[PDB]
Amino acid sequence: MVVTRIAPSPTGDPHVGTAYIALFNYAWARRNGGRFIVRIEDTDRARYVPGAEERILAALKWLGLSYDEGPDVGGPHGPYRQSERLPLYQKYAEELLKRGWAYRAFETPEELEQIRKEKGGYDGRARNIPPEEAEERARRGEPHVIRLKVPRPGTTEVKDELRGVVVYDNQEIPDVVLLKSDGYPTYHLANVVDDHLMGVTDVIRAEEWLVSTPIHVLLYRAFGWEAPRFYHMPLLRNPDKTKISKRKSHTSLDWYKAEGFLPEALRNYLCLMGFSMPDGREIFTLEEFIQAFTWERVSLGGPVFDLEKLRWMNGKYIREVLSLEEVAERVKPFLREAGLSWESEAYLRRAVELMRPRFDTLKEFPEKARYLFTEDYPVSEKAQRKLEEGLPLLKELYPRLRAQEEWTEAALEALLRGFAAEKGVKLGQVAQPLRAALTGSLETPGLFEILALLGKERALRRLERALA
RNA sequence: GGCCCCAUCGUCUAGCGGUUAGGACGCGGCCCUCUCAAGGCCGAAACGGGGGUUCGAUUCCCCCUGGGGUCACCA
Ligand SMILES: Nc1ncnc2c1ncn2[C@@H]1O[C@H](COP(=O)([O-])OC[C@@H]([NH3+])CCC(=O)[O-])[C@@H](O)[C@H]1O
Ligand SMILES: [Mg+2]
Repeated sequence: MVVTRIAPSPTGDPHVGTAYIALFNYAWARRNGGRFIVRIEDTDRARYVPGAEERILAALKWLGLSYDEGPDVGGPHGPYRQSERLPLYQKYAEELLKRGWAYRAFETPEELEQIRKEKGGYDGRARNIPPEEAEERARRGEPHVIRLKVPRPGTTEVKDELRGVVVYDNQEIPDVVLLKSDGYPTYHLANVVDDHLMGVTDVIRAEEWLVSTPIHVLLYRAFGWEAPRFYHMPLLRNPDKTKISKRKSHTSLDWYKAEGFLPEALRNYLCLMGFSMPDGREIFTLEEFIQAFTWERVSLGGPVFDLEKLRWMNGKYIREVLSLEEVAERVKPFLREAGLSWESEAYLRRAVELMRPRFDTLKEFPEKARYLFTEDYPVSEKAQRKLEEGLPLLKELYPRLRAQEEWTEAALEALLRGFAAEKGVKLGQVAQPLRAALTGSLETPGLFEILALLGKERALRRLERALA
């Protein structure tokens, strides 16, 4: 069948590039009724960040992805954390040693640096150490690493399903270390061992790994295992076209969640990086994406992540994909965070309804409609000027307002329309200043709905402080 | 610098020999209108350069250029 995986390294914030890749592995697996695996690649104890694992795992679920096997969902080929698989890599490294597909090298990092400075890269000098001597020095406990013994001279063919065949000359392939002197494996060794033991048949990862694939093809040969298919996706880019990074772009998935982007929208935007629906449609569900997925519709250029288009899509989701109620619910955390409270579900729902076409992120809602939940709201200088210019007619309208029994949008409008007419003046000449008094802003939703919202008492009560 | 990948509007992209080279974001205008948005309509905006192949290339091949990646006991 088809078995895919996402192999995040817990070394920092949950990365958007990881979400992007996970997304296509998930679709390919599901599209073929296969299995999507999560394997935590925590082999670099120096860069390992505690708490990073939970964060990427939580973020993948937040985005809407589900995995069939992994650290927290079980699976028949665990552990799904490489740090817990050390004896396994050890065993396989030693097997390569015995097959004469690798050798022990005992150079100190300082020496390797010198070698690199003199000849560039490693010259594979340790291959000249007698096998028995190497084993003896190993038993004595002399620190060392185990390196891949590349067949020299030679050539190595890699097959990328999206770009065709690429033939590397072994002189371009270094005798990479397979097992570090701390007993930990390097990415290359653990990747091939685990992909094979976990049954991965389709390796989908970012293009940054294409050049290292020949190393993997050689490892599969050394172990005598069948290589899986390889699909290298393009790298997400910063505005300047360099691969997306923390200092030039927001690469943390937690940042997106904290900023009020809907996971559904972010995921939908991510699907547009290197992929498109047959009919050009831009808004679609995760399930629709799975069904339409085809490698024929995947484009290879490096896409720049456009925060602006993402915000547009998030606003699109907010007003046309989700229902009023879903938005109302997803807005609560952000109200709380802003220290704002809402009277009841009915009030909140109506407030969200009035602001729906006016906010692209859940975070903008508490910011642009603060005056709807608290008396602690700012009044713009421009709102203040409009308020003063209209004080005279408001003073006159005030009593009419307090005379209104049916405090309804339909009624209030008729009342105001009349007041502006009998005063031989345009509605705006009264609407704008009333808006400023009611909200402290001159950019809000319709006046009648804003006036109606709080109810007679609250409306006039606030109007009074203004006329005061 | 060596090797490898890539190349249509500013950005994401459709196209897969013949099109007025289409859509979307963003940008400009108009409509709508009590403000601001939302929405509708209109508009400006691209095939990097040079050779080929072919009746005919945005599309097929080659070089150049540009961008990206990789040359760690990081992944
Ligand atoms: N800027 C970027 N744009 C697009 N994709 C990006 C990316 N940065 C990382 N990736 C990709 O996300 C996945 C996770 O990467 P990572 O957590 O850095 O470690 C990935 C490696 N541990 C395993 C790679 C593999 O063999 O599949 C990987 O599969 C990697 O390709
Ligand atoms: Mg045009």
